[PDB]
Amino acid sequence: MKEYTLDKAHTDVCFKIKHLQISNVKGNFKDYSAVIDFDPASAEFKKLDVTIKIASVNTENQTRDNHLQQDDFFKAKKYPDMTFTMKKYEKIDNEKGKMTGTLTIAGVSKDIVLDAEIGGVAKGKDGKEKIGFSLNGKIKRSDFKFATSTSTITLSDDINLNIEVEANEKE
Amino acid sequence: MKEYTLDKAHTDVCFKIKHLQISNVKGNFKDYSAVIDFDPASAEFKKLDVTIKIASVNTENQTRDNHLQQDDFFKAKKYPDMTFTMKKYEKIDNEKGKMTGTLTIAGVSKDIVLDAEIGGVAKGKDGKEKIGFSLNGKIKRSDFKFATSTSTITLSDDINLNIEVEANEKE
Amino acid sequence: MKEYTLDKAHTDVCFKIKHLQISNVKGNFKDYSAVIDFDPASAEFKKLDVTIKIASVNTENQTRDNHLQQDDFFKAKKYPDMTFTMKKYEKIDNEKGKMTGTLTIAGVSKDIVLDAEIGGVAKGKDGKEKIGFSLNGKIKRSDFKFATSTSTITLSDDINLNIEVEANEKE
Amino acid sequence: MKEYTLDKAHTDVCFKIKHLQISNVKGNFKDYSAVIDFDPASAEFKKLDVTIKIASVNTENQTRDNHLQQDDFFKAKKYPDMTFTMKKYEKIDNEKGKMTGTLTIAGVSKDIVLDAEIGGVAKGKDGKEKIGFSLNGKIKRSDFKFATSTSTITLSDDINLNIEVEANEKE
Repeated sequence: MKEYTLDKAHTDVCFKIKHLQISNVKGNFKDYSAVIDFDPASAEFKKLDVTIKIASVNTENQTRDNHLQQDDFFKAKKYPDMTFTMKKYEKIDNEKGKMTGTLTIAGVSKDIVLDAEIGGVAKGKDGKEKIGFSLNGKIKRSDFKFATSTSTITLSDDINLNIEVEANEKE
Repeated sequence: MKEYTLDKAHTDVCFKIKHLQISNVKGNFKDYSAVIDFDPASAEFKKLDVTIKIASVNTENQTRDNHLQQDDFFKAKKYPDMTFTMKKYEKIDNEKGKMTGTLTIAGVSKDIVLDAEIGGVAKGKDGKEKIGFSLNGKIKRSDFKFATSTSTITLSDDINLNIEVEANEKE
Repeated sequence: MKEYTLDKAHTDVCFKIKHLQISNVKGNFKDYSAVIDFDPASAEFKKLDVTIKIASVNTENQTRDNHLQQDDFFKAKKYPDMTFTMKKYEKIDNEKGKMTGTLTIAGVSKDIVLDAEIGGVAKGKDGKEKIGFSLNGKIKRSDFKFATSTSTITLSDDINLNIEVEANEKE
Repeated sequence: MKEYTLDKAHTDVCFKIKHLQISNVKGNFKDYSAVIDFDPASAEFKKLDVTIKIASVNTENQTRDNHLQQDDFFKAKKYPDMTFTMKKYEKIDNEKGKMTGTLTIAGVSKDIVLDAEIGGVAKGKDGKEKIGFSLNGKIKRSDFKFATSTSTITLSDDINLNIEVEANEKE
């Protein structure tokens, strides 16, 4: 036979191993409109109606946003917008209340509860009113038969909605 | 009540959703030694003995390499090196053969098969011999009771070994 | 050479493939005690204090319940019970309210919100009072540094608490 | 207010938690045919040609087998059978060799290596020949663009083929 010594410069002792990694996909929507009816004297919402243009989704990656519009997700061709309609506001105190409404995603509609947190009812710089507030809640993909082809393994059944709102009085 | 118009500049309609992502962890080892006995006339390995200093692991991220040395992985304090010992080379042709040997990781030992692919038996620039060759194979973490605390879900039971070798004749 | 025909009776064309399956682990606790202070005239809880003997966990499989007591979960030796202490009840209406309290699991304590749903305030068969009600809420394993070794992949970070209560007046 | 004592008989302190569980799906095929050319004097295969009726899949659960025929898997309407064609047998010894061939699944074709293990070349009860042997190997779903909609997370990219064969001489 014959004996050899490695040449460490052009020798590689390598391995490959596959692991899973959980992560949050976080996005907003650039285009939406809403109607806000709110009584500062009693700190109660009276009407809250929101429409969100699915096309305007932004999850900081253009190739995924496009993918979102396709049949296995949003179907933005057939269903161009998602809507929220307040049916009930149940007051907890002046900072806090429980908002019930109807959400529609791709033409399927379910009633949801959002947690209203009033973050400051001011009379702004110009003598005209402002308000801050947040709406927070969790919805289940399965309740809206959303992304039904994608397993609840790969992508979570749970979607967390955070809506942060500044808003000025009308006219 | 009262009516408000959003101020889109300080309003955010956001969502968070958790998804899984598979990925390969790929690494080498910077420090190892081997003994290579090989007969160019018959293109057969005669002896292949390798020792790899666990401490020298490099998976291009220093905080994971450290973690690798801990009890839930390598136990590098107690078991500072991993070893491979050839017990058998079964020739397929002059380019190809099936190497059987004993691998020991953290003091547990199993016989493995690697796929030997001879990538070129030359007589180098100076009149003295060289050889290229690769060893490739898959081993199961469970066979070596490796990382036993980490599920076969989070991290794959399968480890793929690629060893790429250039090597010069002795003395 | 030579030609052969299969004998289908002792021939098997087989395959193995690994897949993931999500599932709910659902359990109760057989031994716990509570203190219930409740005013039927205003349908408000005044005091709700609960202690649950970790040892009495029942997830319909004895080998997992034992495992639950070990260091990588409950540490039932060191921390034999988990406790809930009401700090606040915020009334929504006569059927509904938001209970805030302190939960302690393995000596770590966080304030939680449970959704109180009063399911029927009767005066029972004997002339003495009864009440039904449920408490429902979600807590995050990570908030209580629970099962910290087990990834949020293998086991969900989210735990759903359902407490169903029938309860009779005292003495 | 008022004080209550639980009625433990109609009280339940419950929890729900979601976890993942890996498992093997194991199946065979009830209907297939093959052509077997084998030389006992040199223990070499000469020809091995197999066709497997996709329709005859059996993974011990009828509702999954049906599902297997659909577009997101087999497409059994369009592609009713899968085929294996031996292109090469490389002998290791009289018990062992490396079989290369072309596998076609749903009209996509890749060359694969199977590990031939001869388990006993007898002359049977009646004076006519028999042979046992196994073929074993791993193929990647991704190489055959199989189940492309199903992630490599939910279902493994790796498929393990075990073929166990008894076989009698012809005519």
